[PDB]
Amino acid sequence: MGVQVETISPGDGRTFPKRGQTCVVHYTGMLEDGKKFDSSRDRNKPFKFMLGKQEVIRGWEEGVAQMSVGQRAKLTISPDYAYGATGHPGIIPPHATLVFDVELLKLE
Repeated sequence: MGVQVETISPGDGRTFPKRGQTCVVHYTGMLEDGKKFDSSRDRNKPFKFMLGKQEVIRGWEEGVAQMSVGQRAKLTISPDYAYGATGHPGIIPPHATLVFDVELLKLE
């Protein structure tokens, strides 16, 4: 599987990220058992990335592109769209399905 997008709160339903735009998000990343491994909210600073530059995992590139500005959504990402067989030693185990809570604050 790739990435599944499940809404949490609606956005404007009209403005979706296009290639080359900078997405400003707050996010929380959890393992499939619910353990949080990363969160911009615990740092109290939104996370910015440019769509299409592969600065984020493939599940983020294709999942966040489906969100409208203002939307909060749950992204469930299989390992192929994620850290794969190798994972990230000590943070993300092998073959890990990840769950992200993502809020698209604005586009820059």
